[PDB]
Amino acid sequence: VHIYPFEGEVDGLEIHPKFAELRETDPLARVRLPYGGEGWMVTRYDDVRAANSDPRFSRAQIGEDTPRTTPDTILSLDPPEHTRLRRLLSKAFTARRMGAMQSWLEELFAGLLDGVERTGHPADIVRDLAQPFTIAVICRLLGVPYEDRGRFQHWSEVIMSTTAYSKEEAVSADASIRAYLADLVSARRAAPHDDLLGVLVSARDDDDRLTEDELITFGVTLLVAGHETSAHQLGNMVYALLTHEDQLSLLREQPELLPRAVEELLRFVPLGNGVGNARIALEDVELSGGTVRAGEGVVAAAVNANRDPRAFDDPDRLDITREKNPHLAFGHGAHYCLGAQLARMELRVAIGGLLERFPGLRLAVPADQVEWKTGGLFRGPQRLPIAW
Ligand code: HEM
Repeated sequence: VHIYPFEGEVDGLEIHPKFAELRETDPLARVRLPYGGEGWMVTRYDDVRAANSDPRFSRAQIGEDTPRTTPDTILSLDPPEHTRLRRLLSKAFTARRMGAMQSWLEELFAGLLDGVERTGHPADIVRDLAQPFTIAVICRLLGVPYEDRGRFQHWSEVIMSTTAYSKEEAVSADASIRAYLADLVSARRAAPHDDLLGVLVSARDDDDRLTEDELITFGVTLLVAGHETSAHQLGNMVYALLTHEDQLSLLREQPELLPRAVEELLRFVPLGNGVGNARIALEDVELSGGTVRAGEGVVAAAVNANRDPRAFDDPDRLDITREKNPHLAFGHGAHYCLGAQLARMELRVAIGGLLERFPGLRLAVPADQVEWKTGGLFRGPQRLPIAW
C-alpha cells in the first residue's frame, strides 16, 4: 500500500516520479490517502480514461471510507440526473454561441496588453493578464457588468482558495455570489436576456427547465470551472513556454503551430496535484492492472494519463508540433468540459496575443526565483514576472 502524499515535494511544474514508477510496475496501485480507507490509483491513459468516463463508476455516491485528501455540482452528479442537467445546459453552450465570442476575446485581451505595455516591464502574467482576462469572460457569460468584475474575481478567489481563507470567509463569499446570481436570475425570468445565463434561464427540454437553485449553483460552478481553472492553466502554460525556449522560438518562427501548441500545452502542463476525486465502482470493472469491485474507490488524474508513453510519443518532452493529441485535459465522455471550445479560444487569443505584442518576451527573473503556491486545488506561480 502506497501512502499519498508521496515522499519528496515537487517544484514548479515537475511531475512526482512515483506516478511514472507506478504506471509501469503497479497499474492498479493500492493507495492510502490522508482521509478515508484504502483505494486504487490508476495512472495509465486507458485506465484513467475508463475511471473518469465509464458509466460503471459513480461521482455522486461517495462516502466516509472514500479515499480523499480533504475532511450539488454537475461535476458530482451521475446519470440520469447529470444527463438532464447537461441537456439543458447545452441549449446555451453551443458551438455557434461560443464561436461568436472570438472577436470580443481578441479586443478584451488587446486592452489588457495595452495597459501592461503602457506600464512597462516587468509585469505579472497572473495578476495583470490571466486573472482579469478569464474573470471578464465568465462575467460576460453571467451578465455581470464591467464594474463588478473585481468583486466576482475576489469572491471566486475566496471560495476557491481553501487554505488561504477561513470557512467563515468562504461561507460569506458564497452567500454574496448566490445573492448576486439570484438577482441576475430574477431579472432573466422577468424578460429574456441574451447572455449565456439568460439563455440558460430560457432553456427548455420539452416542459423541463432549470430551477433557480440549479441556475445559481451552476453560476458558482462556472466561477471555479471556468475562471479559476482557465486563469491557472494559462499562467502555467506561459511559464512552460518561457522555460522551453526552443519551443517558444519555434512558435514565433512558425505561428501556424499555435493551435497544436495549445493542445500540447494542455496535455503537458500539470494543473492540480495529481490525485483527483475518487470515483466509486457501481459494478465490477476490469482495468489493466486487475479488477475493481463494486463499492471500491479509484483515483485517476488526467495529468498522469497525459504522460503515458502508451498514448503519446516521448511524453515527458514538450513538442508543440504534435498532430495526434488525444489528451484528457478536458476529460472524456459524459462530463467532457462544457466550455472546451471557449477555453481553447481563450488560450489561443492569450498566447497568440502575448507573442505578437512581445517578440522579446522572457521571464523577468531566473526560474529559481519564481515562488509557487503550496496549498489549495491548483498549482501555479504566486507571481510570474515577464519582460520584453
Ligand atoms: C483551460 C481551461 C479549462 C480546462 C483545463 C478545463 C477542464 C475541465 C475538466 C478536466 C473537466 C472535467 C471533465 C471530467 O470530470 O470528466 C471540466 C468540466 C467542466 N468545464 Fe471545464 N475546463 C476549462 C475551462 C472551462 C471553461 C472556460 C468553462 C465555461 C465557460 C468550463 C466549464 C466546464 C463545465 C460546466 C464543466 C462540467 C461539465 C460536466 O460535469 O458535465 N470549463 N473542465
